[PDB]
Amino acid sequence: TEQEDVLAKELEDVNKWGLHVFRIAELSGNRPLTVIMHTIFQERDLLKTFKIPVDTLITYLMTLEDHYHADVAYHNNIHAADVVQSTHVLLSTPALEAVFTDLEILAAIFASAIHDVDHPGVSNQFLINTNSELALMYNDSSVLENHHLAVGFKLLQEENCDIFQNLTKKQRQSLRKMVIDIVLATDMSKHMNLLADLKTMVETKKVTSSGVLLLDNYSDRIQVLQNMVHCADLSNPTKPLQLYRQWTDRIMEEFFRQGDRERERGMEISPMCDKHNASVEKSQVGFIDYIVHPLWETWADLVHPDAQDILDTLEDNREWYQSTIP
Amino acid sequence: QEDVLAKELEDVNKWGLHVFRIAELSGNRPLTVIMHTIFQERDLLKTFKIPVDTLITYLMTLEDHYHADVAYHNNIHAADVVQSTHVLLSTPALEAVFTDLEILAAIFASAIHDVDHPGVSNQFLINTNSELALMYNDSSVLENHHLAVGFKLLQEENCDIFQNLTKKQRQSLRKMVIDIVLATDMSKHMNLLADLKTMVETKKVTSSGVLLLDNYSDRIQVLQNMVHCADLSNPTKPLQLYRQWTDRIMEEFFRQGDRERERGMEISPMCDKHNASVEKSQVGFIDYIVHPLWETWADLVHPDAQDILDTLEDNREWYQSTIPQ
Ligand SMILES: O=C(O)c1ccc(-c2cc3cccnc3c(-c3cccc([N+](=O)[O-])c3)n2)cc1
Ligand SMILES: O=C(O)c1ccc(-c2cc3cccnc3c(-c3cccc([N+](=O)[O-])c3)n2)cc1
Ligand SMILES: [Mg+2]
Ligand SMILES: [Mg+2]
Ligand SMILES: [Zn+2]
Ligand SMILES: [Zn+2]
Repeated sequence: TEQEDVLAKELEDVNKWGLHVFRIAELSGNRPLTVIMHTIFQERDLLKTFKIPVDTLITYLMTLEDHYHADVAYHNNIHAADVVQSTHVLLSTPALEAVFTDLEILAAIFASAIHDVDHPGVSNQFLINTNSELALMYNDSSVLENHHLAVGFKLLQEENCDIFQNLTKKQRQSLRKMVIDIVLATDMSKHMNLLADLKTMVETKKVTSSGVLLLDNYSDRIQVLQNMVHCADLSNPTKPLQLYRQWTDRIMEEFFRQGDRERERGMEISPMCDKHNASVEKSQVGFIDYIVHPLWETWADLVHPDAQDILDTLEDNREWYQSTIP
Repeated sequence: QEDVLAKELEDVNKWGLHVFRIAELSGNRPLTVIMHTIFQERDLLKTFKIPVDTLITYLMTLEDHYHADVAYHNNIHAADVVQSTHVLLSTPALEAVFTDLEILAAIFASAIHDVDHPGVSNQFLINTNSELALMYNDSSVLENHHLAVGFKLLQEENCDIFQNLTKKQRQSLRKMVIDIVLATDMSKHMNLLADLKTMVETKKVTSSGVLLLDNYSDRIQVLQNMVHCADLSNPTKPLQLYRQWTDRIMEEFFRQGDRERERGMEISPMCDKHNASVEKSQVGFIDYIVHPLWETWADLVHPDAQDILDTLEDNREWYQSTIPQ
């Protein structure tokens, strides 16, 4: 019961950026996604609002967590838990207070939880290039993301797993559509278009008399949620360095494993997947300069000045990785 | 019977082919015989080094995956769309617009475009929480499935008709076929028509009057609208054929409508047998969907789609005449 109290102590930081998710993973017996999701649902009073039976929630979460691969270095249950918790913090930003309904909040969090379920540890391009069964099923379009959604929803049909059993038909219909729109937007090939639209929104931003963001149509509302989860998905470089470095170690291991498979297939090794010609530090600086910072700088503007500290950490981490190059 | 069949196939390059007769004369193998005839007519087996036996094996396997108990979306409809696309590709206004690979893609796409169709709509599959809708996240559910089945069948014994295409050709073919079949999703009609109109008001032609499509984006857009037009070509065919197609789609619709009623669902339009107006519906279908599309296409290849647009207007007049004052 002592380890349980230690876990509870750690979960007290659920509303903070930089929570130590790896520690929670260890303290929870490798159930970070289940405990963090359960904690967040209680924190947001979602069980009461949507009449979700506690046993049903725990059963679904354990089943969902089970469908993430424990043998994939990065795209596993810890990453899912991290994206869920990061999205949870972003949803609480002052600039968005009272903006989203409980159903939209539920959608964003659920989407985050299932967004990478059953990820094999290889990219969409690798699956397409190897004529995989998955790419055949999904016609080379958002292959993995379509699969994550299919699995996430299908698991709700398992014994005592339908956590949405008490939502109205209309609520279920709306939630399913929002979750699909959000997870499909996590396809990295859509990053540029997603960012392009986010920039357009910031340039034409409008706030209410309360000072919060004004979103009066589905298009704008779902666009903000899509970008929110995408930011959470790309939040590793914005976290305290000891967390960021572990995430980098994990994605590189995953990349190298894919590279070994590509080499063993006589295929041209994907970028940053060749362990015999890798520049980890220079690659992280590039990742931040061309993808992560442009995105976070834009999000920071949308919710200014709410994300200033997050942006400052990202810039400090960029500076640090750069310093390891000279 | 083979002499009669071979005789009917002589009009494979004509709009209004007796596809139903061909189905009956071929032992219900319209898709196989029509596809085979077209590949030869266009000399595609030689161009892409496709083994004759491999072509036959695949075609039969493919045709076997169309449901014989589905009134409209079966192998006869597939055969009809293939043949219709085959004719549209010969439009003089498009004589030197598409490459052989693009021609191959449009034809193959037409053949597999409705494979394994269950006889119910995407909306029905979505509202009933079907396995198919769950798999495809309510997006172009059937069309994604037709493609998946179409390509998967190539993996069956002696069924890879693209075995001799280069790596780049296969990759390009797959992309175009996917782009074309996904465009047959009826919910994308308005968007596809819009793009078609834009290409018309910004069209460029040559001396012979042939269309000039430089960008792949515009080319695939034409092929998408082409196969879409073929998919919606029933009302532009001789009346005897059109009426048979109408009987079939209505039978399929009514069978679905009953299911929507047996389950307390909002019966989809024109799916209520106890409350339907076949004739008024066809006129509406022509006025709001088919004519707008074919009129726009007619302008694109102006004026080579005049005989087709004429038959459509004649059929529209006949159906209207069957409606009492
Ligand atoms: O295909 C996908 O869905 C996918 C691919 C890559 C990443 C990813 C995650 C990272 C996390 C932490 C540090 N780096 C990560 C990188 C990454 C690493 C090195 C270089 C680059 N880059 O973009 O140049 C990116 N990529 C996520 C998702
Ligand atoms: O969901 C789909 O993929 C789908 C749905 C309907 C049709 C279709 C085919 C017709 C063929 C011949 C005459 N009519 C057809 C109609 C149709 C019939 C009556 C009215 C209408 N309409 O749109 O009003 C359409 N619909 C095809 C495909
Ligand atoms: Mg992902
Ligand atoms: Mg179809
Ligand atoms: Zn992810
Ligand atoms: Zn069709």
